Amino acid sequence: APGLVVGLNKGKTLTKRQLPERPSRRKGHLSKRTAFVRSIVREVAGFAPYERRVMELIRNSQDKRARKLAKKRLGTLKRAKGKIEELTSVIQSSRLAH
Amino acid sequence: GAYKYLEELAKKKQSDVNLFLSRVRAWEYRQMNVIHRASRPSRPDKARRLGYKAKQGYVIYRIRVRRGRSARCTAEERVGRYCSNLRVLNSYWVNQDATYKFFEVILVDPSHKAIRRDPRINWIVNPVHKHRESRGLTSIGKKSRGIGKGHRFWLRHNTLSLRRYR
Amino acid sequence: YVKTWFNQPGRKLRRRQARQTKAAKIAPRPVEAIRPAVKPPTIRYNMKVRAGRGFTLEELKAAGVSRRVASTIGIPVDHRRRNRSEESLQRNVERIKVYLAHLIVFPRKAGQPKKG
Amino acid sequence: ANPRQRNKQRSGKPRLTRRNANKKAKAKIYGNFVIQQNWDKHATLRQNYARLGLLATPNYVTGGVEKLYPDPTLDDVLDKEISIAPAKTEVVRQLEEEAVKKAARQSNKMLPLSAFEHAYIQRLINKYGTEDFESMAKDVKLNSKLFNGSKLKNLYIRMKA
Amino acid sequence: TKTWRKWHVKVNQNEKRYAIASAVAASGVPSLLLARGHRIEEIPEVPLVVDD
RNA sequence: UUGACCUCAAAUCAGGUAGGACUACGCGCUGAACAAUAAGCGCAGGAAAAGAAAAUAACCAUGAUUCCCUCAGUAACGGAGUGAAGCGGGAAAAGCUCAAAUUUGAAAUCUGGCAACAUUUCUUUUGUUGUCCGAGUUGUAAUUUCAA
RNA sequence: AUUGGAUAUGCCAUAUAAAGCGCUUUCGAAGAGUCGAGUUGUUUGCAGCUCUAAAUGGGUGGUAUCAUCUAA
RNA sequence: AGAGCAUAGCUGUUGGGACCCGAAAGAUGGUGAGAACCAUCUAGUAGCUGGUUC
RNA sequence: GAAUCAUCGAAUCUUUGAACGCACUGCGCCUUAAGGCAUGCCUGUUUGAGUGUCAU
Repeated sequence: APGLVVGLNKGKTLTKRQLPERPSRRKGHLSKRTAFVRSIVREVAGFAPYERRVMELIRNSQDKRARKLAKKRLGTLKRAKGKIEELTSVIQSSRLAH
Repeated sequence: GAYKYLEELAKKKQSDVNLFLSRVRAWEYRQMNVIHRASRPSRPDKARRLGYKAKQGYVIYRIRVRRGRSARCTAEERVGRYCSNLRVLNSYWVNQDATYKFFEVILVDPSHKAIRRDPRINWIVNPVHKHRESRGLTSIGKKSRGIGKGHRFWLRHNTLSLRRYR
Repeated sequence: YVKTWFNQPGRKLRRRQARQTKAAKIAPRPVEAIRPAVKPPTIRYNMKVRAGRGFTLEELKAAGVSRRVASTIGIPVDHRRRNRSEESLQRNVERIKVYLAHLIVFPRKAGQPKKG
Repeated sequence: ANPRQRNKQRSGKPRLTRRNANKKAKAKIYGNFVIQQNWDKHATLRQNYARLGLLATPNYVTGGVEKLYPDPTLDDVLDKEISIAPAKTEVVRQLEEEAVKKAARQSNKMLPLSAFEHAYIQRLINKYGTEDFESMAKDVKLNSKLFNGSKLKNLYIRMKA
Repeated sequence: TKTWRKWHVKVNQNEKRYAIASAVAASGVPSLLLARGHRIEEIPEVPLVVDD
């Protein structure tokens, strides 16, 4: 018969189950087209005045200067570390060509 | 699609292209009136993602507010008063300089038959949406009054509830 | 500011009439939807079984009801809840199957065009 | 007391009286005709559902029920099949008999082919045989609509009936 | 005067049942019926039970 | 010279809409004395607001919002005082729409004029069909919303 | 006299169409002057100001790696 | 080898305007022309004054 | 068909007042006593202008 016994206890016998991944958890995954679009835009748009300062600092060594500048403008060190790696790759790609 | 390029380009808010355009357009926008109609959105990606459709009954208005309450919320209420026959849908930042912050508001005509016959924007025609910007029911208004979900975000406590059998 | 309860008997009657008004609109079908059986989320109550919100998509799939027709026959769907244990899956699949065993679904008229 | 209420008191005009005050009155049943015929307009909705052999709630009841008289293992749940359930009362039997008789009457679920569908499948069958549908779909000239094998199979099946 | 005065008063359900049981018992005594003003001087029996 | 487009205009052009009043109960911007109160200002409806988790939790996990009871006068803050929330029990339960991927073998989309045909709480209200113009490719439909 | 939802029965039905559930040697886009950082007020929220992001990233919790969520 | 829980009454006590009455605050919003006047917060008050019923 | 009657779907509803041709009853304008003549804004229509860009 349809009806819920809303009291306590159903059985202490337990066995775990394996769940898949929900599609929301896939957020933050990088798409092939999105990475292409970002690379196109990064080239088409120039660099910020602070980004040009960091790039010219990185070229003439001065890594501590670049990290300190990036942290001061961006904020946390995690953002600063990501910008240095991004701008270093921009320099290397440019230096391979011009 | 070309809106993925526009959305990605809008993140480089002061690159060489974006800084030059913001400087040029700020000079032009200061020549025109404080509140003036925009023939088309300057950010067709941002307006599109905020509910705007390029069809009749959708109106774009630009406004500048002095810097130095929320600026976006002030832009919405002043534009909504300016064209009082329209319903303020949303708003977005387009530009700023040392003196002014420029915003564009998306307004919807609730009397146009292209709006009243679209079930996706039919809701705005109902009178409960009269001057949403004045009651804090827009996106910036909801954010301004701490409306949200979580632990991050009185009358029933100041009362003394006295039951019949107590 | 004092909140009085002089309308407590009046609210009891008003809610009863809403139940009867609802039953007048939907004559042979229950005035409530079937709720799942879940476990409260704490060590103090996890031995109790209470009523949930709706049945998970894995519960509906096992019982044979698709998520698009489940709502049409009064089976709520909870896309948020999931079955972390095989016991919750079996407790609520049987609840759905017992529900479907006692269900009379009246047929609907369909438009059949004359041509192909 | 309010000036509006004093205004209409001083007037010689009658009040807009409406008489809608009758409690203890329960809503009359529309919708199902069988339920309306067997409904008891005095009894509550729980008493009527129980008498009719129906369930007013598929869940627990949140209080004490009225007592008028002094009464005297995953494999075997996802795979078991329950053979419906008996109809306790006559009212449920009318509902069940009406449902099956309407389902039998509205049971024609086979679509006959139209003039275009008949010609379309005929040209494909008379050239690429009868049992090979994958080759039928891979044809570009005769199968211009680019139907897949399943749709061509359904066109064949509907042609037979 | 205020509306949020205490108008309703609680009694233990067992005390209510005790009083109701004690009031049914008192209705079976003809002498207590007379002392409450009932003109039962010609009633054939107390308790008085009639057919269905 | 003409035309396309853009821009600025104008019109007692056609068709619409806003204001003011009431505000017990909504929601905002404010704001004293002594309370996130009064007052001031703005904006609504028959309810408003909120709302389908950038939510809890640490369990055998729960599952939009709102309201009631409880948690609890507890934790916490700061001794006084201020004072919640998760769980739990109830009332009611309903879920969804877009932006972001080429319809590209066919802008499939929409307003308006005009002309017929209906329709009405209604000669007062609503549409439908046809045609022309306009909107729209700087994007209108179908399709998709992460539960996928 | 008005109208509700249904039922039954005609007449039309632009179905060369549109859906749910199987399967995958194929794919799977996710909201920026925003998050956030610093500094001033109001009250963690909100706002001003200076600066200003990311893509298994970001938010919030338990760890003091795991869990949960998917904002503008 | 548990004595409590619930309700009612009484008494005391702590808060609410808190037995009644008696001094002007101050603030907010207006009217008239510095000062004046009006309406609400606001039952903001009197360590006290007077009174407080068979 | 009475009614200092009830119901109530049709007509009428002076000057004002958000108050709207300008002052605030005068003073006006245009069109045919009547019709009208407020402001902002939205969709469309029509008539124009531009050293705006292009095609011939």
